[PDB]
Amino acid sequence: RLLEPVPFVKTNNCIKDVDADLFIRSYATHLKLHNKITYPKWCTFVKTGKGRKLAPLNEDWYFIRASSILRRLYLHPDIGVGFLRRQFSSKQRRGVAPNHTSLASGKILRSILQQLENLGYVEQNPKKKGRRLTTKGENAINNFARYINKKVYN
Amino acid sequence: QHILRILNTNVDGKEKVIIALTAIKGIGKRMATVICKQANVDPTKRAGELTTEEIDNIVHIMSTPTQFKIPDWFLNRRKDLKEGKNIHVIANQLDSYLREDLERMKKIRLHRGLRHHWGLRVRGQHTK
Amino acid sequence: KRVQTFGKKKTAVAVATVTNGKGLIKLNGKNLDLVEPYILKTKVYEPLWLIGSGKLKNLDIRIRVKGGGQTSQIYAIRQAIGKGIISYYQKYVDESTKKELKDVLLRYDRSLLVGDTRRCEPKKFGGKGARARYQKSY
Amino acid sequence: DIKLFKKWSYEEINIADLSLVDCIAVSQKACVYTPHTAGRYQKKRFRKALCPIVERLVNSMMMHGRNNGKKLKAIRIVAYAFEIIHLMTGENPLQVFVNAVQKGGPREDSTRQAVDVSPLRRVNQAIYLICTGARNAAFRNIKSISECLAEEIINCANESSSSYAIKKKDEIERVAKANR
Amino acid sequence: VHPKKYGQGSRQCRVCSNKHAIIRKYNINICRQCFRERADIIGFKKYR
Amino acid sequence: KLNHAVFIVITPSAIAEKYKVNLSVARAVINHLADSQKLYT
Amino acid sequence: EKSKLAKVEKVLGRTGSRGGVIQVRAQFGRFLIRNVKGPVREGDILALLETEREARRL
Amino acid sequence: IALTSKNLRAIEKVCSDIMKGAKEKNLNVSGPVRLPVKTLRITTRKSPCGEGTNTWDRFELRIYKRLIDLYSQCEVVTQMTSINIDPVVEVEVIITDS
RNA sequence: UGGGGAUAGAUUAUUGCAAUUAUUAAUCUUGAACGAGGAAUGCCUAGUAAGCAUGAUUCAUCAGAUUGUGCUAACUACGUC
RNA sequence: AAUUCCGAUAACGAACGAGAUCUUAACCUGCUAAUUAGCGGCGAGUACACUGUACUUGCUGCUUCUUAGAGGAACAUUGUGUGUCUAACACAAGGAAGUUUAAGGCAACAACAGGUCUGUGAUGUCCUUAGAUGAACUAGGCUGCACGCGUGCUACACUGA
Repeated sequence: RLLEPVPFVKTNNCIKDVDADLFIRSYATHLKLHNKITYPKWCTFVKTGKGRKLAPLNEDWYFIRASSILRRLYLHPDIGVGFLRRQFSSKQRRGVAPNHTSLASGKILRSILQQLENLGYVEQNPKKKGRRLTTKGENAINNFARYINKKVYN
Repeated sequence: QHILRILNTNVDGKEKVIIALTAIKGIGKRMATVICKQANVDPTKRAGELTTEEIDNIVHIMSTPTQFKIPDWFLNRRKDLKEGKNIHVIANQLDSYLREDLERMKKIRLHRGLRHHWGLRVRGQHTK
Repeated sequence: KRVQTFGKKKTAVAVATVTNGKGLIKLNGKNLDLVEPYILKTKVYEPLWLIGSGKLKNLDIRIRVKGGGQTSQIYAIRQAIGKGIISYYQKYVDESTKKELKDVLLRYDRSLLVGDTRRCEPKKFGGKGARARYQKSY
Repeated sequence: DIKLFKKWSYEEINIADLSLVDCIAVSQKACVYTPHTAGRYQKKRFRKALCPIVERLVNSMMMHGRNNGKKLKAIRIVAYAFEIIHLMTGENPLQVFVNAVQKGGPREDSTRQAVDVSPLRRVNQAIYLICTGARNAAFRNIKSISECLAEEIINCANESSSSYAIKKKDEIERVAKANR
Repeated sequence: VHPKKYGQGSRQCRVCSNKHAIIRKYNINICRQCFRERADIIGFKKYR
Repeated sequence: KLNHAVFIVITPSAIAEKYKVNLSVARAVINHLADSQKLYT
Repeated sequence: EKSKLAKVEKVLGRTGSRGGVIQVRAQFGRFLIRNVKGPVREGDILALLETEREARRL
Repeated sequence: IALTSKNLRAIEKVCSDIMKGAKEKNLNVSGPVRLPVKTLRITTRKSPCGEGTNTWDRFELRIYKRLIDLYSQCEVVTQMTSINIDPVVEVEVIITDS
């Protein structure tokens, strides 16, 4: 499935050279295994955003959210919280009323961003306005991306 | 095994445990799910594999759930305006309380109580 | 050296940059396979399969896709690769070889060469649709 | 050389009523690796002939209410349906489709005295009958659509009363024969 | 008197003093019927 | 109405047909046997 | 029952109450006059059922 | 200078006249920069009253902006521009050292 | 049925002088009809139909409205009175 | 497509309408142009390879793509059929485009006692004017409901939630 024959030359030097999901799941799993970032306990009782209108119902999601956010940060080098809230937005059935997209819950996002920042992965600056990716994180993400690419490929 | 009856029917047993738990009250599902996690009966299994001890634990968690980590805002039947303060009150007791509140409204009198006594909806449907 | 060209289906635009290289192909910062739907993936690989693997081995290709939705982007990419390969051979390689190549692409499909020009018919009052109307009743 | 999904060869056919082969038109410039080609098919009356027979099958299959415009899922269902066909019975799926169209089309019908059915119309009607049969089967019915579509294609290819399309064709052909 | 500086009764057409049907887009402040009498000289020409 | 249960072509429908099982249980059997829809073994 | 073959040579005219019928000359003498339903082009081949039932031209 | 108008042809005439005027005197202009056209569109119900069919007309006010950056003494270029304009063209200052 | 979200019950917010006839908002709980619709009758021919959204208009606050705009891209002719 | 043309023809000649005009959208000018658009040029790192690829701060020929001015481009062009073989149509080819390229906008004559004085300081007459039908303030109400009819919204699930 994941492997298929290729008619052009792959580079395998970055996260931009490997599919989102495999990188995301493995990095999430690795992060939880290492135990760098907390659950945290209160986070199990709340929803990702109002378009869900239900429990998140998938256990390991917080690490996934962190993993996707980290990837988004390499993808787009300067962003803040609002960008995340907009990213993870989806559609909300309002019962009888029509659907609208509805923003993701900002505390859980704010907390993830803050934990990464504490661990040297991401950085609040004035030179570039919001959160950017920062150097220990940049190196780690790049290297982990190589480690995964080789491990998956053959 | 399968085909259980708890406080109310719960004959669910090929069915997943969490949805079986909903079948009492907490059909809103979040309340049932948080209680299931806190009780720590595992969502993976079918309801014919429930332990009696696990069911008792669920009743224990359900009873006054402020003392676990389940949030006060998340909790139903909150202020319940009186000198005291309340919690979600379950099943026939919940119905009894709702009925009690309607009885209080009829005595109290304001338009919602009066419409309710009469047999007419709360916000209006526009019956024209 | 380098030639730059485009493809345009619906409101999508895909710019193709065809330079001297080795056979590396990217789509924005990201490798060519990473575009998602497996069915429409084959459509974008389609010009590579019509032209074999040798011709790209001398050339690196960079692509920038902006605007339009999913189907529109795929066709715009497919179109841009077509327009790119043929234009590079007209400036740099050889006009007879280019004509042969153009013949192969034309023989398969004209849609690759020149985009479909269909675009929206405006909404007109008296109904939600472009031509569709509110339900009349007696 | 070229092959459908990288899986099905498309260099072999049977000759049908001769008309149907001319209409369905599996040939090199009508070949493509995957369904989804959206070229102008409403240019003139005859133009539907040039539209690939697999493309036509996907377009028809996508059609009905809530499922409209969701063309990639419909394509996914046909690809899976051919894969199911390949395993369930001993032939190449492309051939199984040719057999289904050759059996499936009704040849005579009545508007006022029965009249003959034109071959382009016969192909369209067959494709419609196969897809409508799949839809009738699918709804609320537990078995998945890829399998249900696969069952219609094999049963139509065989000729059976376990196909809606053959049953409907039988119904059309009998009424026309009786009327006229 | 007791006016409000918000809501429907707060405002009225610049030309005719009707309270209804006022274009406040671009801050025109004219009712649409009045606007139709003026629509060429203001520059709001018809085309397509 | 359901009459399928816990105990005794790799599609979920085929398994459900052969052994008279619910489709989640059919999936469970598939997973056991092996050791939305996608390529087959 | 069984198909037999005649090749459409010429389209004469569109007929019937709602216009859906078409008058056609078909080659199986070995001419056959037909009334056909649904779009027909010249060089189409038409599947016959009851083969001796030659039509009345209008 | 920056030129803003609701008359295309008037802006065009101004553009040519300052272009000729400058090019006599060897002046440095950065060639006519046409800004994206903005249209103020108003979507208007026809009929002052409801009756008859719902019939709308769509009004468009199309405004033209054009831009030239220039290195010279201000006074001559503004004087050449200001006398040569028709008042439907609105002239705004822009100036550079290179 | 974990479909369906009408209905109700309890909240804390937010706009406003004024929110009760629940303005609007979220949160938990509450879980109605409805199994593809009789007789009838509407719209539609290619980027349309359908499906999916969304910008703008009103706006102190209020889209299930209207008007724009895109994306997802069918069927069936291609004619007859 | 069209009292559009041809043709016939006690009429010949006209005019308005219609086409045409105009606004978009459709394609080409390696001409016209670079700002608050791109593209390169080039310094500098961070990352990986390996005799380039990915990613950020600083300076700064190109205009293909972003934008928008001017200008080009189809007339049924060529070929083949059908047609008084006349107006013209049909098919195939060429072509960015072949149903006047697609969409609009504009709206003859003569009407309707159609709609609107609840848009107007457009306006006749008739009513009213300090216990006002003026101006103005506080509540209530336009949404109430045995019940009848419109237009929409949301559904009835597994091509699904």
